[PDB]
Amino acid sequence: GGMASKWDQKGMDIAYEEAALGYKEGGVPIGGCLINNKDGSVLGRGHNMRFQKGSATLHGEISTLENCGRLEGKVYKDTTLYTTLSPCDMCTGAIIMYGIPRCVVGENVNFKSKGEKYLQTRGHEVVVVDDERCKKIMKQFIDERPQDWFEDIGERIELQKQQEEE
Amino acid sequence: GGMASKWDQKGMDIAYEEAALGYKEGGVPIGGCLINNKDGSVLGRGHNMRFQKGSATLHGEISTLENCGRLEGKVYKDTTLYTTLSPCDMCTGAIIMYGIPRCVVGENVNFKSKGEKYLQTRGHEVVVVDDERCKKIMKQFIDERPQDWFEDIGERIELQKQQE
Ligand SMILES: O=C1NC=C[C@@H](O)N1
Ligand SMILES: O=C1NC=C[C@@H](O)N1
Ligand SMILES: [Zn+2]
Ligand SMILES: [Zn+2]
Repeated sequence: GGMASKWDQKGMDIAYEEAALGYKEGGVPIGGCLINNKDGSVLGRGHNMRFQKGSATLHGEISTLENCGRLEGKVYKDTTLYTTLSPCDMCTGAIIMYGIPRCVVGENVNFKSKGEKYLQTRGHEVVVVDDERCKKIMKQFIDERPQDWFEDIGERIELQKQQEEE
Repeated sequence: GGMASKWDQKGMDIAYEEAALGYKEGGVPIGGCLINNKDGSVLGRGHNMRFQKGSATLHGEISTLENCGRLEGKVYKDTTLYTTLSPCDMCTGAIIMYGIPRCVVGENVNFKSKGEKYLQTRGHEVVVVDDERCKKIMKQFIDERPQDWFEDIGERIELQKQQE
Protein backbone atom coordinates (compact mmCIF):
# COMPACT_ATOMS: atom_id res chain seq x y z
CA GLY A 1 0.00 0.00 0.00
CA GLY A 2 1.23 3.56 -0.78
CA MET A 3 0.25 4.37 2.81
CA ALA A 4 0.71 0.75 4.15
CA SER A 5 4.31 0.46 2.80
CA LYS A 6 5.32 3.59 4.75
CA TRP A 7 5.68 1.28 7.80
CA ASP A 8 7.96 -1.23 6.03
CA GLN A 9 11.28 0.00 7.40
CA LYS A 10 9.81 0.15 10.93
CA GLY A 11 8.38 -3.36 10.60
CA MET A 12 11.50 -5.00 9.23
CA ASP A 13 13.65 -3.28 11.86
CA ILE A 14 11.46 -4.69 14.62
CA ALA A 15 11.43 -8.12 12.97
CA TYR A 16 15.24 -8.10 12.80
CA GLU A 17 15.50 -7.06 16.46
CA GLU A 18 13.35 -10.09 17.30
CA ALA A 19 15.52 -12.38 15.13
CA ALA A 20 18.69 -11.14 16.82
CA LEU A 21 17.16 -11.64 20.26
CA GLY A 22 16.14 -15.19 19.33
CA TYR A 23 19.68 -15.83 18.12
CA LYS A 24 21.06 -14.60 21.45
CA GLU A 25 18.68 -17.00 23.22
CA GLY A 26 20.11 -20.01 21.32
CA GLY A 27 17.10 -20.19 19.01
CA VAL A 28 16.37 -20.08 15.31
CA PRO A 29 17.03 -16.41 14.35
CA ILE A 30 13.66 -15.59 12.69
CA GLY A 31 11.61 -12.64 13.86
CA GLY A 32 8.41 -10.86 13.07
CA CYS A 33 5.89 -8.19 13.79
CA LEU A 34 2.36 -7.28 12.88
CA ILE A 35 1.57 -3.62 12.21
CA ASN A 36 -1.82 -1.92 11.86
CA ASN A 37 -1.51 -0.17 8.50
CA LYS A 38 -3.98 2.59 9.58
CA ASP A 39 -1.68 4.17 12.16
CA GLY A 40 1.59 2.17 12.23
CA SER A 41 0.78 0.67 15.64
CA VAL A 42 2.63 -2.54 16.49
CA LEU A 43 0.01 -5.16 17.34
CA GLY A 44 2.67 -7.66 18.42
CA ARG A 45 6.18 -8.90 17.79
CA GLY A 46 7.88 -12.25 18.27
CA HIS A 47 10.51 -14.76 17.21
CA ASN A 48 10.79 -18.51 16.68
CA MET A 49 10.42 -20.33 20.03
CA ARG A 50 11.33 -23.90 19.08
CA PHE A 51 14.38 -23.99 21.37
CA GLN A 52 13.16 -21.60 24.05
CA LYS A 53 9.82 -23.39 24.53
CA GLY A 54 10.35 -26.85 22.99
CA SER A 55 7.79 -25.80 20.43
CA ALA A 56 6.90 -27.45 17.13
CA THR A 57 4.53 -24.63 16.11
CA LEU A 58 6.03 -21.28 17.27
CA HIS A 59 7.78 -20.20 14.12
CA GLY A 60 8.57 -16.46 14.15
CA GLU A 61 5.36 -15.64 12.29
CA ILE A 62 3.18 -17.84 14.52
CA SER A 63 4.81 -16.49 17.66
CA THR A 64 4.21 -12.94 16.38
CA LEU A 65 0.51 -13.68 15.86
CA GLU A 66 0.25 -15.40 19.25
CA ASN A 67 1.77 -12.31 20.86
CA CYS A 68 -0.87 -10.00 19.39
CA GLY A 69 -3.52 -11.82 21.42
CA ARG A 70 -7.02 -12.62 20.39
CA LEU A 71 -8.27 -10.03 17.91
CA GLU A 72 -11.50 -9.42 16.08
CA GLY A 73 -11.27 -10.80 12.56
CA LYS A 74 -11.57 -7.36 10.93
CA VAL A 75 -8.36 -6.09 12.56
CA TYR A 76 -6.11 -8.36 10.50
CA LYS A 77 -7.59 -7.19 7.19
CA ASP A 78 -5.58 -3.96 7.37
CA THR A 79 -2.26 -5.18 8.71
CA THR A 80 1.15 -6.05 7.39
CA LEU A 81 3.03 -9.07 8.73
CA TYR A 82 6.80 -8.59 8.69
CA THR A 83 8.96 -11.71 8.75
CA THR A 84 12.76 -11.82 8.52
CA LEU A 85 12.54 -15.01 6.42
CA SER A 86 10.18 -15.98 3.59
CA PRO A 87 7.34 -17.98 5.17
CA CYS A 88 7.03 -21.75 5.23
CA ASP A 89 3.77 -23.42 4.23
CA MET A 90 2.45 -23.23 7.81
CA CYS A 91 3.08 -19.51 8.32
CA THR A 92 1.79 -18.85 4.79
CA GLY A 93 -1.42 -20.61 5.86
CA ALA A 94 -1.73 -18.42 8.97
CA ILE A 95 -1.48 -15.23 6.86
CA ILE A 96 -4.13 -16.63 4.51
CA MET A 97 -6.50 -17.81 7.27
CA TYR A 98 -6.47 -14.39 8.94
CA GLY A 99 -6.71 -12.43 5.68
CA ILE A 100 -3.57 -10.39 6.39
CA PRO A 101 -3.21 -8.54 3.09
CA ARG A 102 0.57 -7.88 3.01
CA CYS A 103 3.63 -9.93 3.95
CA VAL A 104 6.99 -8.13 3.93
CA VAL A 105 9.92 -10.48 3.88
CA GLY A 106 13.48 -9.84 4.98
CA GLU A 107 15.07 -12.38 2.66
CA ASN A 108 14.24 -15.48 0.57
CA VAL A 109 17.78 -16.59 -0.20
CA ASN A 110 18.33 -18.87 2.75
CA PHE A 111 14.84 -20.38 2.45
CA LYS A 112 11.72 -20.14 0.32
CA SER A 113 8.69 -22.44 0.26
CA LYS A 114 5.84 -22.75 -2.22
CA GLY A 115 3.99 -20.41 0.16
CA GLU A 116 5.68 -17.26 -1.19
CA LYS A 117 3.95 -17.78 -4.54
CA TYR A 118 0.77 -19.26 -2.97
CA LEU A 119 0.25 -16.05 -0.99
CA GLN A 120 0.17 -14.13 -4.25
CA THR A 121 -2.04 -16.73 -5.95
CA ARG A 122 -4.46 -16.23 -3.07
CA GLY A 123 -4.42 -12.42 -3.47
CA HIS A 124 -1.90 -11.29 -0.83
CA GLU A 125 0.95 -8.88 -1.53
CA VAL A 126 4.52 -10.01 -0.91
CA VAL A 127 7.54 -7.69 -0.92
CA VAL A 128 11.09 -9.00 -0.40
CA VAL A 129 13.43 -6.40 1.19
CA ASP A 130 16.70 -8.36 0.74
CA ASP A 131 17.89 -7.25 4.20
CA GLU A 132 21.52 -8.30 4.62
CA ARG A 133 21.33 -8.38 8.40
CA CYS A 134 18.63 -11.04 8.19
CA LYS A 135 20.52 -12.97 5.54
CA LYS A 136 23.73 -13.04 7.54
CA ILE A 137 22.21 -14.25 10.79
CA MET A 138 20.13 -16.95 9.15
CA LYS A 139 23.03 -18.15 7.04
CA GLN A 140 25.17 -18.49 10.16
CA PHE A 141 22.49 -20.62 11.86
CA ILE A 142 21.93 -22.86 8.81
CA ASP A 143 25.69 -23.34 8.37
CA GLU A 144 26.37 -24.15 12.06
CA ARG A 145 23.18 -26.01 13.04
CA PRO A 146 21.77 -27.72 9.93
CA GLN A 147 20.21 -30.55 11.94
CA ASP A 148 18.23 -28.02 13.98
CA TRP A 149 17.35 -26.05 10.85
CA PHE A 150 15.98 -29.10 9.03
CA GLU A 151 13.88 -29.85 12.15
CA ASP A 152 12.43 -26.37 12.10
CA ILE A 153 11.25 -26.72 8.49
CA GLY A 154 10.04 -30.33 8.80
CA GLU A 155 12.56 -31.69 6.34
CA ARG A 156 13.65 -35.26 6.49
CA ILE A 157 17.43 -35.40 6.36
CA GLU A 158 18.44 -37.61 3.39
CA LEU A 159 22.17 -38.11 3.82
CA GLN A 160 22.44 -40.92 1.24
CA LYS A 161 21.15 -38.49 -1.40
CA GLN A 162 23.45 -35.73 -0.15
CA GLN A 163 26.51 -38.01 -0.23
CA GLU A 164 25.69 -38.97 -3.84
CA GLU A 165 25.06 -35.34 -4.83
CA GLU A 166 28.32 -33.99 -3.41
CA GLY B 1 -3.03 -47.61 3.42
CA GLY B 2 -4.47 -50.59 5.20
CA MET B 3 -1.84 -50.28 7.89
CA ALA B 4 -2.67 -46.58 8.26
CA SER B 5 -6.51 -46.69 7.98
CA LYS B 6 -6.75 -49.42 10.63
CA TRP B 7 -6.22 -46.62 13.18
CA ASP B 8 -8.93 -44.28 11.91
CA GLN B 9 -11.62 -45.18 14.46
CA LYS B 10 -9.09 -44.98 17.30
CA GLY B 11 -7.83 -41.63 16.08
CA MET B 12 -11.20 -40.00 15.68
CA ASP B 13 -12.34 -41.22 19.13
CA ILE B 14 -9.29 -39.55 20.66
CA ALA B 15 -9.84 -36.38 18.66
CA TYR B 16 -13.49 -36.32 19.70
CA GLU B 17 -12.64 -36.75 23.37
CA GLU B 18 -10.25 -33.79 23.00
CA ALA B 19 -13.02 -31.76 21.42
CA ALA B 20 -15.39 -32.63 24.30
CA LEU B 21 -12.76 -31.69 26.86
CA GLY B 22 -12.29 -28.32 25.10
CA TYR B 23 -16.05 -27.90 25.22
CA LYS B 24 -16.07 -28.56 28.99
CA GLU B 25 -13.29 -26.00 29.43
CA GLY B 26 -15.35 -23.31 27.68
CA GLY B 27 -13.43 -23.47 24.42
CA VAL B 28 -14.08 -24.20 20.75
CA PRO B 29 -14.81 -27.98 20.58
CA ILE B 30 -12.20 -28.98 18.03
CA GLY B 31 -9.81 -31.82 18.85
CA GLY B 32 -6.99 -33.77 17.26
CA CYS B 33 -4.34 -36.43 17.56
CA LEU B 34 -1.27 -37.51 15.61
CA ILE B 35 -0.72 -41.25 15.21
CA ASN B 36 2.31 -43.18 13.92
CA ASN B 37 0.89 -45.31 11.09
CA LYS B 38 3.43 -48.12 11.59
CA ASP B 39 2.20 -49.18 15.03
CA GLY B 40 -0.75 -46.96 15.96
CA SER B 41 1.17 -45.17 18.70
CA VAL B 42 -0.30 -41.79 19.65
CA LEU B 43 2.41 -39.11 19.38
CA GLY B 44 0.14 -36.47 20.97
CA ARG B 45 -3.40 -35.15 21.25
CA GLY B 46 -4.81 -31.66 21.68
CA HIS B 47 -7.71 -29.26 21.29
CA ASN B 48 -8.28 -25.64 20.38
CA MET B 49 -6.93 -23.36 23.13
CA ARG B 50 -8.20 -19.94 22.01
CA PHE B 51 -10.36 -19.37 25.07
CA GLN B 52 -8.30 -21.38 27.54
CA LYS B 53 -5.05 -19.60 26.72
CA GLY B 54 -6.08 -16.38 24.92
CA SER B 55 -4.46 -17.93 21.84
CA ALA B 56 -4.77 -16.80 18.23
CA THR B 57 -2.76 -19.78 16.93
CA LEU B 58 -3.68 -22.87 19.02
CA HIS B 59 -6.30 -24.35 16.76
CA GLY B 60 -6.97 -28.03 17.50
CA GLU B 61 -4.50 -29.20 14.87
CA ILE B 62 -1.77 -26.74 15.98
CA SER B 63 -2.25 -27.63 19.65
CA THR B 64 -2.05 -31.32 18.73
CA LEU B 65 1.30 -30.73 17.00
CA GLU B 66 2.52 -28.61 19.89
CA ASN B 67 1.63 -31.39 22.32
CA CYS B 68 3.66 -33.94 20.36
CA GLY B 69 6.80 -31.91 21.16
CA ARG B 70 9.81 -31.33 18.95
CA LEU B 71 10.22 -34.21 16.46
CA GLU B 72 12.66 -34.84 13.67
CA GLY B 73 11.26 -34.41 10.20
CA LYS B 74 11.28 -38.09 9.42
CA VAL B 75 8.78 -38.91 12.21
CA TYR B 76 5.96 -36.99 10.56
CA LYS B 77 6.32 -38.67 7.18
CA ASP B 78 4.42 -41.79 8.30
CA THR B 79 1.71 -40.30 10.49
CA THR B 80 -1.98 -39.48 10.30
CA LEU B 81 -3.33 -36.26 11.75
CA TYR B 82 -6.89 -36.73 12.98
CA THR B 83 -8.94 -33.54 13.29
CA THR B 84 -12.62 -33.35 14.29
CA LEU B 85 -13.14 -30.44 11.86
CA SER B 86 -11.86 -29.90 8.31
CA PRO B 87 -8.69 -27.80 8.53
CA CYS B 88 -8.46 -24.08 7.94
CA ASP B 89 -5.71 -22.66 5.73
CA MET B 90 -3.34 -22.34 8.72
CA CYS B 91 -3.69 -25.95 9.92
CA THR B 92 -3.56 -27.13 6.28
CA GLY B 93 -0.22 -25.31 6.03
CA ALA B 94 1.11 -27.07 9.14
CA ILE B 95 0.24 -30.49 7.72
CA ILE B 96 2.01 -29.54 4.48
CA MET B 97 5.07 -28.05 6.17
CA TYR B 98 5.66 -31.21 8.25
CA GLY B 99 4.87 -33.57 5.38
CA ILE B 100 2.14 -35.43 7.31
CA PRO B 101 0.80 -37.64 4.51
CA ARG B 102 -2.73 -38.34 5.74
CA CYS B 103 -5.40 -36.12 7.31
CA VAL B 104 -8.59 -37.79 8.59
CA VAL B 105 -11.38 -35.27 9.15
CA GLY B 106 -14.38 -35.73 11.42
CA GLU B 107 -16.67 -33.50 9.36
CA ASN B 108 -16.73 -30.69 6.87
CA VAL B 109 -20.39 -29.70 7.25
CA ASN B 110 -19.90 -26.93 9.81
CA PHE B 111 -16.74 -25.64 8.12
CA LYS B 112 -14.44 -26.23 5.18
CA SER B 113 -11.69 -24.04 3.73
CA LYS B 114 -9.74 -24.13 0.47
CA GLY B 115 -7.17 -26.09 2.42
CA GLU B 116 -9.10 -29.37 2.14
CA LYS B 117 -8.53 -29.39 -1.61
CA TYR B 118 -5.08 -27.78 -1.39
CA LEU B 119 -3.93 -30.73 0.75
CA GLN B 120 -4.83 -33.05 -2.12
CA THR B 121 -3.24 -30.75 -4.75
CA ARG B 122 -0.02 -30.94 -2.63
CA GLY B 123 -0.15 -34.79 -2.55
CA HIS B 124 -1.73 -35.50 0.84
CA GLU B 125 -4.58 -37.92 1.44
CA VAL B 126 -7.79 -36.49 2.96
CA VAL B 127 -10.54 -38.75 4.32
CA VAL B 128 -13.78 -37.29 5.68
CA VAL B 129 -15.59 -39.70 8.00
CA ASP B 130 -18.74 -37.60 8.62
CA ASP B 131 -18.73 -38.28 12.37
CA GLU B 132 -22.13 -37.32 13.81
CA ARG B 133 -20.65 -36.64 17.26
CA CYS B 134 -18.29 -34.06 15.81
CA LYS B 135 -21.03 -32.41 13.75
CA LYS B 136 -23.32 -32.09 16.73
CA ILE B 137 -20.79 -30.64 19.21
CA MET B 138 -19.56 -28.05 16.69
CA LYS B 139 -23.09 -27.11 15.71
CA GLN B 140 -23.90 -26.65 19.39
CA PHE B 141 -20.93 -24.33 19.95
CA ILE B 142 -21.64 -22.33 16.81
CA ASP B 143 -25.30 -21.91 17.76
CA GLU B 144 -24.50 -20.69 21.28
CA ARG B 145 -21.39 -18.60 20.56
CA PRO B 146 -21.33 -17.51 16.93
CA GLN B 147 -19.11 -14.46 17.44
CA ASP B 148 -16.51 -16.62 19.17
CA TRP B 149 -16.55 -19.16 16.30
CA PHE B 150 -16.05 -16.41 13.72
CA GLU B 151 -13.15 -15.03 15.77
CA ASP B 152 -11.52 -18.51 15.53
CA ILE B 153 -11.53 -18.44 11.68
CA GLY B 154 -10.71 -14.66 11.53
CA GLU B 155 -14.10 -13.62 10.07
CA ARG B 156 -16.56 -10.91 11.18
CA ILE B 157 -20.27 -11.70 11.39
CA GLU B 158 -22.02 -9.44 8.85
CA LEU B 159 -25.69 -9.50 7.75
CA GLN B 160 -24.69 -8.52 4.19
CA LYS B 161 -22.89 -11.83 3.80
CA GLN B 162 -25.90 -14.01 4.36
CA GLN B 163 -28.08 -11.41 2.62
CA GLU B 164 -26.82 -12.22 -0.78
O1 LIG C 1 10.33 -19.52 12.19
C1 LIG C 1 10.33 -19.86 11.03
N1 LIG C 1 10.94 -21.05 10.65
C2 LIG C 1 10.97 -21.46 9.27
C3 LIG C 1 10.39 -20.64 8.26
C4 LIG C 1 9.58 -19.47 8.61
O2 LIG C 1 8.18 -19.64 8.36
N2 LIG C 1 9.67 -19.06 10.04
O1 LIG D 1 -9.36 -25.24 15.84
C1 LIG D 1 -9.66 -25.09 14.69
N1 LIG D 1 -10.45 -23.93 14.37
C2 LIG D 1 -10.94 -23.72 13.08
C3 LIG D 1 -10.66 -24.67 12.05
C4 LIG D 1 -9.75 -25.82 12.27
O2 LIG D 1 -8.48 -25.71 11.57
N2 LIG D 1 -9.36 -26.05 13.70
ZN1 LIG E 1 6.90 -20.95 9.31
ZN1 LIG F 1 -7.03 -24.30 11.85
